[PDB]
Amino acid sequence: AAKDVKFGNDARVKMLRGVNVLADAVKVTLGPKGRNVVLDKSFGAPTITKAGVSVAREIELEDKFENMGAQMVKEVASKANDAAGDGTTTATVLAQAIITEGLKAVAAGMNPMDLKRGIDKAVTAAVEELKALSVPCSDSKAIAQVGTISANSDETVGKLIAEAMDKVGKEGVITVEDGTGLQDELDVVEGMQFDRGYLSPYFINKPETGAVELESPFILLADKKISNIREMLPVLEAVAKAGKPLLIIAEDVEGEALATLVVNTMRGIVKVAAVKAPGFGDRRKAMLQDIATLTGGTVISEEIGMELEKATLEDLGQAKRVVINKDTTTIIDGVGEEAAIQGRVAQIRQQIEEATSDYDREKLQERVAKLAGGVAVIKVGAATEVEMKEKKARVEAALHATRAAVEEGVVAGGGVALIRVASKLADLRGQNEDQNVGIKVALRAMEAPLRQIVLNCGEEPSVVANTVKGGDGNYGYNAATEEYGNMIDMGILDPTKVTRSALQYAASVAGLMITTECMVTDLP
Amino acid sequence: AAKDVKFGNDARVKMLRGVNVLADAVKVTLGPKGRNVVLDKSFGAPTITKAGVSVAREIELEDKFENMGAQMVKEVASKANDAAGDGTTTATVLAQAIITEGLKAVAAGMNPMDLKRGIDKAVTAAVEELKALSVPCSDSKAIAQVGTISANSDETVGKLIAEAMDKVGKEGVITVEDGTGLQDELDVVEGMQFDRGYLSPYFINKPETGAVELESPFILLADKKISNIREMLPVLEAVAKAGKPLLIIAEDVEGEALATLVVNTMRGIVKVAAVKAPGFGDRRKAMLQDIATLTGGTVISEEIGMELEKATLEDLGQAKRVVINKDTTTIIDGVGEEAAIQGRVAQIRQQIEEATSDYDREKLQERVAKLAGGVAVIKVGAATEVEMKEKKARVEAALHATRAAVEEGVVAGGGVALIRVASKLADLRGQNEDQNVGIKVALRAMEAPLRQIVLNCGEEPSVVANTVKGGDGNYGYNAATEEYGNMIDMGILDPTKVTRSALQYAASVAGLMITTECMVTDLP
Amino acid sequence: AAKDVKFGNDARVKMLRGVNVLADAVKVTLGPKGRNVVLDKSFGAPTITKAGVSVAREIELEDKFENMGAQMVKEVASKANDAAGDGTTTATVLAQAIITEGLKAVAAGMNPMDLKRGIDKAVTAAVEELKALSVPCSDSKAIAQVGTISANSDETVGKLIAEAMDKVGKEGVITVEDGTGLQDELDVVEGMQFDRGYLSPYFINKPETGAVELESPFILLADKKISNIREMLPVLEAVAKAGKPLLIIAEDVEGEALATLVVNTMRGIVKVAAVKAPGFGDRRKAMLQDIATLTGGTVISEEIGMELEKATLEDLGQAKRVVINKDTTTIIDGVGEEAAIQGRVAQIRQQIEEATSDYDREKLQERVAKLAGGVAVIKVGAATEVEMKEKKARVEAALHATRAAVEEGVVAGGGVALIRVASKLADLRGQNEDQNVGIKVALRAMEAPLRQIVLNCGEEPSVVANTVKGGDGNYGYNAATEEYGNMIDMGILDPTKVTRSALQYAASVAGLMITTECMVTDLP
Ligand SMILES: Nc1ncnc2c1ncn2[C@@H]1O[C@H](COP(=O)(O)OP(=O)(O)OP(=O)(O)O)[C@@H](O)[C@H]1O
Ligand SMILES: Nc1ncnc2c1ncn2[C@@H]1O[C@H](COP(=O)(O)OP(=O)(O)OP(=O)(O)O)[C@@H](O)[C@H]1O
Ligand SMILES: Nc1ncnc2c1ncn2[C@@H]1O[C@H](COP(=O)(O)OP(=O)(O)OP(=O)(O)O)[C@@H](O)[C@H]1O
Ligand SMILES: [K+]
Ligand SMILES: [K+]
Ligand SMILES: [K+]
Ligand SMILES: [Mg+2]
Ligand SMILES: [Mg+2]
Ligand SMILES: [Mg+2]
Repeated sequence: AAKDVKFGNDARVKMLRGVNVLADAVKVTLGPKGRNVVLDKSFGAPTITKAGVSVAREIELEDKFENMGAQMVKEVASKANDAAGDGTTTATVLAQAIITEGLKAVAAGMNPMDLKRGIDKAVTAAVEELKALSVPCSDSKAIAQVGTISANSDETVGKLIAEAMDKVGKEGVITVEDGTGLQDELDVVEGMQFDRGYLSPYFINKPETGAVELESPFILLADKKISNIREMLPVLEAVAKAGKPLLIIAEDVEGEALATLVVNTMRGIVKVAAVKAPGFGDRRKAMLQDIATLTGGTVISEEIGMELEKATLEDLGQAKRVVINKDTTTIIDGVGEEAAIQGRVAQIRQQIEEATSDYDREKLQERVAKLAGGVAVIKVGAATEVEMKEKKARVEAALHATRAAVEEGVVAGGGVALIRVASKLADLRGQNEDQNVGIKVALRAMEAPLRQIVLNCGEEPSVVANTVKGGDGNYGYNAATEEYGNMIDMGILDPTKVTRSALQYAASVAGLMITTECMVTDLP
Repeated sequence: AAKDVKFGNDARVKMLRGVNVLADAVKVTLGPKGRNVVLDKSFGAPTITKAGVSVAREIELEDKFENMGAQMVKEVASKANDAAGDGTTTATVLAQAIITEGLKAVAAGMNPMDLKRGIDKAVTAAVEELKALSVPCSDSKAIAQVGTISANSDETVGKLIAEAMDKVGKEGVITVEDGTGLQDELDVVEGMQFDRGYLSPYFINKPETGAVELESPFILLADKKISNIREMLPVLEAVAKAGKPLLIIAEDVEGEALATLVVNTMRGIVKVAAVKAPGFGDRRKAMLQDIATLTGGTVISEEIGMELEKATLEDLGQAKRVVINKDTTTIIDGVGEEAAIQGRVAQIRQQIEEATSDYDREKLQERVAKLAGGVAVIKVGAATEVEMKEKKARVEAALHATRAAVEEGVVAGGGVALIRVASKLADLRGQNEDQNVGIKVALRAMEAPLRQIVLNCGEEPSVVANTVKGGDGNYGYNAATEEYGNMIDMGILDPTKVTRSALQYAASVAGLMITTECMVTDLP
Repeated sequence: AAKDVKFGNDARVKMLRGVNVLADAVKVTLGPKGRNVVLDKSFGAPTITKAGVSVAREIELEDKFENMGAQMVKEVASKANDAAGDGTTTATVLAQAIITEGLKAVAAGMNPMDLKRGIDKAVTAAVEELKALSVPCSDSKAIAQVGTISANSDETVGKLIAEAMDKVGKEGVITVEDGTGLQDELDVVEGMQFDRGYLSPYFINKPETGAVELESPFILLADKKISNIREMLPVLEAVAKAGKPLLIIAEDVEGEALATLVVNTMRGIVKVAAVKAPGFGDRRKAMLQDIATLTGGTVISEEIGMELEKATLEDLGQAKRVVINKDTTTIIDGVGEEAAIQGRVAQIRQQIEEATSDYDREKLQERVAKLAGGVAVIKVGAATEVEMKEKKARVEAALHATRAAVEEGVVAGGGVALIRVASKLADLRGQNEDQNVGIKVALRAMEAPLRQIVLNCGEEPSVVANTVKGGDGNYGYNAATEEYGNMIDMGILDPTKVTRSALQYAASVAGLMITTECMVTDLP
């Protein structure tokens, strides 16, 4: 299509206009006294949210140039969210400050590229300063605090994530779903448990419900399917010579073998249950090995010379109790020694260097949690669907925030961190005057979060800013109680990772964005 | 469709106007104090770039005639990019100048054709003068400098390309992709390395991680599948008489074969590994020939008289050491003679210089880089996707600029080269006055790059130009430090190839373009 | 659709207007001081050309009637190009002159049909007169000159096609393609070359690229395909006793025989190559006989009593050198005596004197050209694609022009020839006054070319016309050097064929066009 082209001040003003539309559209959700946004959707009912990224994503402008600007600044929120999962609004505001002040510096006639350079320098130094200021977050109290703040000061979330991480372990895997009831409910699975229930409902035990429990059970593992039942002679007879109940694991077992199983179990000669393999292809075997080590038995595999026939009482695994229900399989206690299990945890460390980032991390934490650890599922309660969506979003985000807080530590919230590191980099300089101006632009922009929060609280931002800048250390302004004090002692802490990320991303996009001298877009 | 037609000055003015829209759209991106351009995209987010070609490709006008002009001059930047990969803007500016003064001369009533002739002669002579002026750049310092300048004065890129070219070789193959982290990372793989790791991790060697190393290994390769292993009697038994370890390569190997193999390695009679085929269909074979020749053995194929049974140790390949892990396989040094690998690099150089033009180059260069000349892969680091695209693009262009610099040498940047060869061609004449005017058009137009740079720096161009012409040799104006001096000592070098290419292309298209007397297009 | 109809002076004026649009659009490209035209293209970048036909083809008008006229006059340029390949503008201008002067005569109230009659007669006499004035063009100099003039006075092209025809032969085949490099490059293939490359790329020789050359090669030729390979005992045995390499030509060769063949070449016991039959049905056999005659061997044929098995070294052919590549097969020197070729060429001469006169003439002449008359491929060098297109086009046209010059001879350029034959037909009369007006219309129109060229040079056309008519013989006006003189001695030569063609076509189409009294077209 024929293109519309614009140059210089015209284009820059246009862009800035679009950017500011997006920014103003996002900013209303910042701070403890922030406000929500409703997004219409072509299909169903609209969405209410406080999460900046969503509103940014929904934003699109009619004026092609304004559209361009907004569509470029959206990447701030998007990348921020994709990276850490919180503080996206902060990032956006930073971006706006850098872009505005930057363009102002360009209007003085200064070299844009050098401005970008200065900004980049300042931001790098700031990142190092943050990495230094970062304080480790280990106690359940602090974690509760981060979770609370990331959920917009809702301590329910704090205590919830607290109980979760406390029970599973500080690194263990936690997931969250839409709840059934109105109140938040936490489900926790301890020890070895996985999907796929029993095959034949014909099996029953001492309790009801169809779930089968076994006393001092024996475990077998196989790679292939089975069809013959006479072929199970060397094993079954042995078990028939022991009297002890048996458990079998493979991808499947056909109707006739299961029939034999049901008949022999019903006549009461031996109690046996059968359950399909957990995963697919390589993964199911990779898990079968660890299950074997946990039980104490040895894996049998058709892909190796060892056949289904050759089966010994040492190849069989051992446990104290096993329970299998309709959908899930559960092992209570494997006789595998603590040294063996610990060694398994050792060998697991090798499996980390194959990311495949969060997919490898999720599968790895999944298989690891089936050891001494555990799995936590948070079911978020709400009255109506909108409440459900927003609440779940906030809870997820809170989880990500606590995770990042554990990973890279925390710094004093209320955006006082940026003020502190700027005030520390006050003496930072560049290779020439314009670059110095760039440095000053970045630093000046670093005050933006706090003052924006204060603006959203209906209080004079310049004043609060200056009064906070006048202080030292973790001195900051608590917006909820409208009083100054030590932010950490008041429990307002932002994960270092999210702040660092915000600053970096915003600095990148804005730094490039202020280097525009020409724009080409489609003609209307 | 019914056509609109225009003659003479009307058409020419229209054309010039279109050309000038494109030209101005490109021109803003020239020089160290140059500025960037934003291109809207029909699909996703907009693009920031400094690449003249990109903006040129994106340009299209509403007035059919202006459009004709612009769409004709875009080919300059395009052909320039396809040829050298840098200096496209320079070519564009040259074209604009030539077109303007040319059209002025035509409006003076001079014969356009003779103008073309004069321009062409002047340009040829200029090219000869440049190839004469060309100064070779072999050393790491200078290469670092040209790579640096092509990357808009970013010495990170220069030093990076330097380390690359140093490790792989000045002619060896280098590739570059978008990185994962924020900082640039360089990986270099020496010898033979490619995808597809082992299938069964059950067999292992001295190291951990599952990776297996072999001592003076023997290599096998097959085109089709297999099922029997007893049919491999004549080879395996022979190896059992040799003791040397074996490797197998095919599309895959079946379960029972894997069983026999794993058992045989576990019992410790012979250590052997098997890996799936690298490519697909013809490609995997085309590479299999190369691996066979590198090892020294001969390819076995079912489509030829040689069967799966018939296998000897002369067709079988040999190497000194091989390491294979989960996903990739690596051979360091094949015992295949240097004559074999050399003959093969010859043959591959032959097979690339035929296939055309774009689709083939990636797979073919992939096949080329896998020999004794290692392959270096540069991972470009960036904060956000936009920065990634622009930085990566600039890096590729810079790589091309350095390669072209190696191929044809360098001359003093700042476009002073053109000024100098112009000052040298002062006594050049033609067969008549009009051709002299053409020559003069070329010569005067050759000042355009430098003066344009100075103009972009916000300095008076005529003055700087005259002060540079007043000097001699590599005397030029460094715009970054805003000071005159020896361009070479300042590290401002333009590859001769890019300069020559620019001038020639611009000369062709403009030379033709100024001979227009009629234009025909569709009706609006 | 409902029709718009127009009569008499209205219609004629409309028609004339359209005609003049096309005419004015074309005339600008006439002469050495001619100018170019730009044609927009729906897909990619526009085309620059001097070729009248292209411009004529692109023209189309909105007014249905004007459109009608132009669309009728396009046929002149089209047929002219299909016939000779040059002089199309000349034809067009003649057409315009005839149409205008004619329409004036019709508006005088004279009988249009009689005008047609007169024009036709005058033109007939003129063509005969041209046949008389026609001077043979045999020497390399004259040919070069014609090539130069047809290439818009560029002696590079003249000398190039001259060298082409000189190396290849006055009867041999010459082709032209887009070059790879920047300079014009001539490739010449000596001795028999045709389609169909190798079958299996598996076999290779001393050179690379996959193309195989043979040393003092031996050739066999067959009519049918094969499936068995052992039955070729009498052949293979011979080569197995001789060691000399073999070449085979047949309809095809199946998979297993080709497999044995390639394996046979790989083990290195016998060097052999295989290539598909040249033509189809009658042509493949008819030429296979010729290959047999040139090599010295005898054709083997299944359709004749001699079997594939019974084959002796007397039936088998021999050659000096053979090179066969991916698509083409080439034999350098057949051992067949010089006398042998002549007799076959004789029989072909007998096959020429038959009915079917077109397609057969082409097949027969190619087949005749397949002997000592070498093949030339001209690779046209240029910097960019537009230059490439225009230059290649001009080169083809020049080639056709020289071919025609050789075929039917040459006459003095500058359009002085037409003036001469007009002045000769001054005393020509018809059957009535209106027809006299017709012949006079033709004659007056015949001055148009010269007058138009001078008009394009910007000098008074009437004066130069009169000064040239005032002279005698080949005295004419050279526009390039702006001086009068003997045109033949000045190297301005026009093929008689192209001029004759121009006059004839224009006379036909215009002659018909001026007899219009009604026009019927669609309603807008
Ligand atoms: N009670 C409080 N007093 C002072 N500052 C607070 C308080 N609660 C939160 N903040 C500050 O507000 C910021 C969080 O704002 P908000 O939760 O509205 O958006 P965000 O988390 O920055 O981004 P996202 O849109 O991803 O949620 C934090 O940086 C925090 O320091
Ligand atoms: N610091 C400097 N001082 C003087 N001249 C410079 C400096 N940096 C670059 N140049 C000149 O600028 C030119 C390169 O400009 P730039 O990299 O902006 O675009 P380009 O490479 O010409 O075109 P493109 O990159 O779009 O293909 C070089 O010819 C070089 O001589
Ligand atoms: N230097 C010259 N002096 C005089 N007449 C010339 C000269 N050059 C060419 N001509 C005349 O111009 C005619 C050819 O013109 P031109 O090559 O411009 O177009 P064309 O061949 O008529 O048609 P086309 O556009 O198809 O090439 C020839 O008949 C020749 O006599
Ligand atoms: K928020
Ligand atoms: K550039
Ligand atoms: K022409
Ligand atoms: Mg939040
Ligand atoms: Mg550059
Ligand atoms: Mg011509």
